[PDB]
Amino acid sequence: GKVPETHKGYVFTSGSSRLTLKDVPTYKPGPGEVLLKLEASGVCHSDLHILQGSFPIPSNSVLGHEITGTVVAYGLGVDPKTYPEGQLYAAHGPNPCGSCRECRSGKDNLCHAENRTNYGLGYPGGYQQYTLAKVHNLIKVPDGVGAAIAAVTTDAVLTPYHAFKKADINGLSKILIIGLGGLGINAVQIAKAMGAHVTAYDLKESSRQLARQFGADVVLESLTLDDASKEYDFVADIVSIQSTFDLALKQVKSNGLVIPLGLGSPKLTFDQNDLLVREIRILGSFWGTSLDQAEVFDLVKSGAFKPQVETGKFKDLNEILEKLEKGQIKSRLVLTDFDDI
Amino acid sequence: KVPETHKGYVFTSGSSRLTLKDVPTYKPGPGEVLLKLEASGVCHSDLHILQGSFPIPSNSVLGHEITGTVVAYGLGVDPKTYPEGQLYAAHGPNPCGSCRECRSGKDNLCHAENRTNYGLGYPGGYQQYTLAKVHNLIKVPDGVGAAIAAVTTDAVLTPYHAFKKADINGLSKILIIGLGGLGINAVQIAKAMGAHVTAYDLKESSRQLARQFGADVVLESLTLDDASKEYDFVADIVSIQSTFDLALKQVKSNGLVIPLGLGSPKLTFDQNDLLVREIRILGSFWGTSLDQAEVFDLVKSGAFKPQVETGKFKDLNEILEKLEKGQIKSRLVLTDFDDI
Amino acid sequence: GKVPETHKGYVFTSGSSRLTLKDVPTYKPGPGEVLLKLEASGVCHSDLHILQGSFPIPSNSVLGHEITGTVVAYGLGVDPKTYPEGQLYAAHGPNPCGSCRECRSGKDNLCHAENRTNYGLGYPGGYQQYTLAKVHNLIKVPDGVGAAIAAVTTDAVLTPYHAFKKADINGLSKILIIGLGGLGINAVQIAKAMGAHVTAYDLKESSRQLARQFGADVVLESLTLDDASKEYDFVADIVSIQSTFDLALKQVKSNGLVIPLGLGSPKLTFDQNDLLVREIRILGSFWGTSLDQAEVFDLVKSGAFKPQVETGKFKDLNEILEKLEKGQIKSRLVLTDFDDI
Amino acid sequence: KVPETHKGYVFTSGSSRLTLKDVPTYKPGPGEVLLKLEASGVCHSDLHILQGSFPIPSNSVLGHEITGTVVAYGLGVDPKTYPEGQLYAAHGPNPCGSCRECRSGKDNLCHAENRTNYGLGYPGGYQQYTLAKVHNLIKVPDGVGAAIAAVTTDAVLTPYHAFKKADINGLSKILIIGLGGLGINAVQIAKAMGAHVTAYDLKESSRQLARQFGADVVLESLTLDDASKEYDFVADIVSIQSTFDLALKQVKSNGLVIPLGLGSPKLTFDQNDLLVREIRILGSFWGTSLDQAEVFDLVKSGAFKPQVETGKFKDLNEILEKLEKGQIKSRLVLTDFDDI
Ligand SMILES: NC(=O)c1ccc[n+]([C@@H]2O[C@H](COP(=O)([O-])OP(=O)(O)OC[C@H]3O[C@@H](n4cnc5c(N)ncnc54)[C@H](O)[C@@H]3O)[C@@H](O)[C@H]2O)c1
Ligand SMILES: NC(=O)c1ccc[n+]([C@@H]2O[C@H](COP(=O)([O-])OP(=O)(O)OC[C@H]3O[C@@H](n4cnc5c(N)ncnc54)[C@H](O)[C@@H]3O)[C@@H](O)[C@H]2O)c1
Ligand SMILES: NC(=O)c1ccc[n+]([C@@H]2O[C@H](COP(=O)([O-])OP(=O)(O)OC[C@H]3O[C@@H](n4cnc5c(N)ncnc54)[C@H](O)[C@@H]3O)[C@@H](O)[C@H]2O)c1
Ligand SMILES: NC(=O)c1ccc[n+]([C@@H]2O[C@H](COP(=O)([O-])OP(=O)(O)OC[C@H]3O[C@@H](n4cnc5c(N)ncnc54)[C@H](O)[C@@H]3O)[C@@H](O)[C@H]2O)c1
Ligand SMILES: [Zn+2]
Ligand SMILES: [Zn+2]
Ligand SMILES: [Zn+2]
Ligand SMILES: [Zn+2]
Ligand SMILES: [Zn+2]
Ligand SMILES: [Zn+2]
Ligand SMILES: [Zn+2]
Ligand SMILES: [Zn+2]
Repeated sequence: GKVPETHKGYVFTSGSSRLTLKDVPTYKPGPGEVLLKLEASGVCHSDLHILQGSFPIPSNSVLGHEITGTVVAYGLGVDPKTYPEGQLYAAHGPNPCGSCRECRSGKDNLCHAENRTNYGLGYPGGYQQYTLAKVHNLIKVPDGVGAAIAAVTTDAVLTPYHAFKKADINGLSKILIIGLGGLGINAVQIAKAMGAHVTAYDLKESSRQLARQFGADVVLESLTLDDASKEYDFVADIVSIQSTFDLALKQVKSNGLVIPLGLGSPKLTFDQNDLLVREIRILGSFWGTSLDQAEVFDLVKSGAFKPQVETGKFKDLNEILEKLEKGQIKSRLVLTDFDDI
Repeated sequence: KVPETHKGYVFTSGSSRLTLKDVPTYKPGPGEVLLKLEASGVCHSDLHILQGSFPIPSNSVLGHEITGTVVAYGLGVDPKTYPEGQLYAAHGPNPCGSCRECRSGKDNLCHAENRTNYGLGYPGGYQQYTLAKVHNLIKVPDGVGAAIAAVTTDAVLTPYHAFKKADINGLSKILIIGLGGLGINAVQIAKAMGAHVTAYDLKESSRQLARQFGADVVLESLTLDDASKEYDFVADIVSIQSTFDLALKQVKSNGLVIPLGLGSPKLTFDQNDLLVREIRILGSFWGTSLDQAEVFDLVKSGAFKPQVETGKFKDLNEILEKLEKGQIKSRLVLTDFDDI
Repeated sequence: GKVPETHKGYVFTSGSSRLTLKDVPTYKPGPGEVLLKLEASGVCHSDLHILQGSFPIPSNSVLGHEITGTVVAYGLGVDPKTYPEGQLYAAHGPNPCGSCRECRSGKDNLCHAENRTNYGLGYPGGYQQYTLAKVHNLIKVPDGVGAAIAAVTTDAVLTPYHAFKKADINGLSKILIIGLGGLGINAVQIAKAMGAHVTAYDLKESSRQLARQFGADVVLESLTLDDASKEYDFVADIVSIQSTFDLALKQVKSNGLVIPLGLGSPKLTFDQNDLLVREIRILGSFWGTSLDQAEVFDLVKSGAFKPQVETGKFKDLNEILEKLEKGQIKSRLVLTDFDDI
Repeated sequence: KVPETHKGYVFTSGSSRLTLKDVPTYKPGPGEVLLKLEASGVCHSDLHILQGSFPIPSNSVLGHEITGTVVAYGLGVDPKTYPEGQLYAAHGPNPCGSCRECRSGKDNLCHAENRTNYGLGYPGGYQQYTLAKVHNLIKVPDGVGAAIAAVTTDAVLTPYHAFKKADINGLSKILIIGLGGLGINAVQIAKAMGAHVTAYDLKESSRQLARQFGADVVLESLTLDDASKEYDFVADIVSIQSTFDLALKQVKSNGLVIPLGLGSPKLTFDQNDLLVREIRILGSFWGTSLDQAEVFDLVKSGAFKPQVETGKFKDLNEILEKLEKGQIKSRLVLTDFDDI
């Protein structure tokens, strides 16, 4: 059908707690690009850190970085035959240039080439009715994967997956996972699938119930900095606020590994005496690469990864974001029904 | 003959000053030997012990850069194998030799309940005699003097361990912050592994020393306003917040930072930035006994030329003050354990 | 009780297919050593390669390198209190010096210091009533581990375990195991425990039945060099004769890993064109380290590793070796009842 | 103007000789560009193709060290971005850019059914014009001439890929067997990464060339009777049995051997010895596009000085014979694609 000249888009402005729905000129696809009519857009906590200030990005942007849609317009170099009408596609969040040094080494999650940015961090995001995508950054969603699970596997599944491959854990590893939410429950599933013994914490009774439901060999209901160390091979702190980071660096093994996978706090402090004497390793992990994306989609098709999404109204995004901050969402949430504006 | 008490320096918990007393000459247990101290290197970690940022139990002797001569044998030790008059160096961490960490090869990380590191509990080097588990001694190659050998076990060994953790070669570009006793050896080690070396210290003679030893670039200034030069590796051998902040701005994306120093007991980083750029922060502590062997090779061969000066045993307290005030050229080491 | 002045020992002589039982002066323990009265000695195929020539060692030696016994005499430096009467100990096969560069780096499986050799490869082995052991190379057998399983975990379990840690496989890896025998069935168990998808081959119906019984997700009954490649992450060839090596290098993944874990053939040929273009990796693996030994004994106590041994008569060693060459032994076999000479 | 046929060298399956014919000037497809060849390096792998030990489909053009100038644009390619008159180098493996292996970064290992490596099927360099997927072109830095640039994509790139697989630094001690076109660059690369380098070739001028370029030790003789000198790493860039046997005797315990050459299509090792000593044998093929970028940097900066001579296009068959008889000093590269 006909692509419109203007669509509705949630615009962020540096200084406002809420997103403003506005009228955006629908983008015309550049060379090597297409226009996606959004089918499902995942809501992510990082967007609350943006709206709150703790992760600053350019103003006057459309947020949203968990993107799934169909191609409805084609730029130069894209042959319409290559990308058929009706086919569901998922976008590679980081939106890599695909030809720079970070990209060509793998590590295209870390692209910082100057003619693009990460989705929902400047480049027009998922909280709108249409957005651009470079063809190189689109993956065909395998039949049987719903649009909503497909959206959230680009970040809620992808990110802990990339981090856990960093962790090089296996059936003899014993790992700890702090914070069990959108990423967290996927984190449990993928650690369990890699084979590791898993223990999981999260304040929400619902989220611990999901983790016990998902194979977490131990779902703890408490965790104080006087519960002596169980010397895990690997701690994934997926909230990463000073409270949980302190807990993690006490609970990890000598010469162990801690990944602060969350953006709970823009600064973070560690005991240096201990870090040094026990040769602790803290590793940054950011999103995941496009190879990682191909792999996780394979595993979601295989039923190994079974993401836990819920649908919601596009028009309700702001309200939905409110309930995310108060933590009244079971696992992740995804906007659908974009034509209800 | 072996006296029954000897003179030692005891850190008591609560004094910024070690006090010199008579301390009992311990009996060499099984597999142990009693050494008369020949050179005891002076490490800044000892100012951290005294000033209280690093806690060791009290009633303790604090030196941990140890070289000496066998002078009494415990049950199990063949004097043919470990002759009197032979200069040995001690392995500072003092591993047990048998636990999971020791058999891993990570024996710098031994926490076997049988022993503790030298000078963090176990009778360290700031005395006339100490004990050594002879699995933890290494024969000082002829040509290597006691002073340089004593510095080799820490001021060389520790940066050498760290820089092999860092996996750098002739193609790497790195930055070293801090050019004292560890730092100048760190310049030497990184150059021997091939890395292009950038170096910064506040002391001008430390900077010139880094120039002397082949540092490709000596920054005379380094502030947070300077643009990042994107090093593969940054070894911050100061490890206060100032230097850590610089290290995390100046390290390349997905790069490595090792805070090798103990300048501050707590450190904080930019979590947005460590996450987004997937930065690696790794602790690195002392060195392994395999590392010890390797570095004594590299010192014998002249690849490493540890920079030392000698002072009197009796002057330890004065020179430790000189070190806190940054007035030691590189590393100082005590000689003449008889003058008292 | 009283240690005797002479005991019975199976001596190998370069040139004879059979071991000769002889009268050996019982060894007097050196400094840091003890004398072990053997409780259980595992029989290993490598001993058939020694007897057959394909793995040459000094003549006039006692073979046997899977050793379990009790301490009955103490050398200088060993305090009798430290090593109590009646306690079962297992020996570290490679018999490392424990202070050289190979030893101090881990890798003490690769000790080649000049004042010792591997058990059953020069240094007096397990096919006798008593043998020496350095205290550093003895591990207390945890209560509940029988002497026979304890013997075979020093090599039948240890060796594939060390190799598979080399392989860095996890719940997402898919690996292939050729040859399912003494090592082979332990190999299956430990791959399954590390999490990997496992497919296993062996000519013996009994041994494939054991592998299907032990968790092998696929137990193949055939394998020809025209079964097209299933592109395994990792192939463990535990027979390593040219037949199986060719199979392995075709079946492995691009940039995959092949370990020839067997001594089936002293020479071995590979297609160089393929090895190069697909960046294949062939890795030698030998026995395992003493850290590895501590770990496998932990896991055997934990019931994770459940070795499959059978007892036999010391006096029947030679006959037993005959049935090993014709492959009429289910899994591994261990000599017991040493006082039946 | 772009001709509709050009002159090319076709390997036909069954001849030890490539034959020169007219071959159609292919039309640049989507994302592709048609280049006029400016320099085509001559690789010994081509003698292996001709002599039959390495099989490529027939009716093929065999050059794979490719540099040239854009001269026609296919659908999708902006001439502003890829100007005529600009010297590009091609990435020999010619990856698809999008498959699992390409996104891994292991794009030297691409086996996407869309394409194949240059000169093993895809219209290689032994002709006047070829096609390039412009994701697979790299702009030749000014100062770098076509000849050296064409050699940089293979004779430099391949040992550079291999030696980074080998993880060596200023502390490593290695041996290189084979000092032709790959080998002399391999000496340069290992020296740039810091390794102590030992080198052996049969040709004396190859040995002297290795001396020229800083090889620490040039063996004038190497036989199996020689004692093992226990190298961390051995790169056998001959890879016949003779040289492989030497490599596996001379490599240290738990050490690395890479048989980089294609001297023999099958190789055998001592299984007792590979097992007992836990030897690592690793294949290494071409280089990645990240590797390509890095090496063009290192050549521009003068860290790598690839050793080339130029000959006429028309003489390819004569010089390939000269190469089989070991009579090329290092690497030769074809110029003057107009003289015919
Ligand atoms: N690339 C990355 O590193 C990356 C990618 C995506 C998201 N993130 C960050 O991961 C974090 C979580 O992501 P999400 O979208 O799943 O958030 P979410 O709101 O879906 O899940 C949050 C969970 O955090 C739990 N929690 C909060 N504080 C806790 C505590 N102190 N102890 C135990 N549990 C606690 C809550 O109970 C909730 O179940 C956010 O910071 C998000 O921005 C990082
Ligand atoms: N296992 C380990 O990781 C390990 C082992 C031993 C020592 N250390 C630590 O290494 C650090 C240095 O030890 P040392 O004995 O070499 O000290 P030192 O006294 O010999 O010299 C330290 C150098 O730091 C320089 N410096 C101090 N602050 C600086 C700054 N803000 N910017 C630039 N340079 C600065 C000083 O000028 C001096 O040149 C100490 O914290 C010590 O405890 C760590
Ligand atoms: N450190 C080491 O690398 C190390 C250590 C111990 C043993 N080994 C070697 O491992 C090999 C096996 O050890 P084991 O003691 O378990 O032997 P074993 O006799 O107990 O088991 C042998 C198994 O090999 C199977 N087999 C033989 N040829 C086969 C083939 N072509 N295809 C499929 N299966 C085949 C047999 O059916 C039998 O089940 C021997 O070479 C042994 O010496 C190596
Ligand atoms: N991807 C790869 O791994 C890859 C890529 C390109 C080329 N290659 C292979 O590299 C090998 C060499 O290529 P080149 O172009 O450098 O060859 P070249 O003709 O330039 O020189 C090869 C050198 O080998 C020396 N040599 C031959 N036999 C020797 C021996 N027995 N002992 C010592 N030296 C000997 C010759 O004297 C000559 O100096 C060939 O097999 C080539 O196919 C591999
Ligand atoms: Zn997100
Ligand atoms: Zn990029
Ligand atoms: Zn110190
Ligand atoms: Zn220990
Ligand atoms: Zn065996
Ligand atoms: Zn040893
Ligand atoms: Zn080539
Ligand atoms: Zn590809």
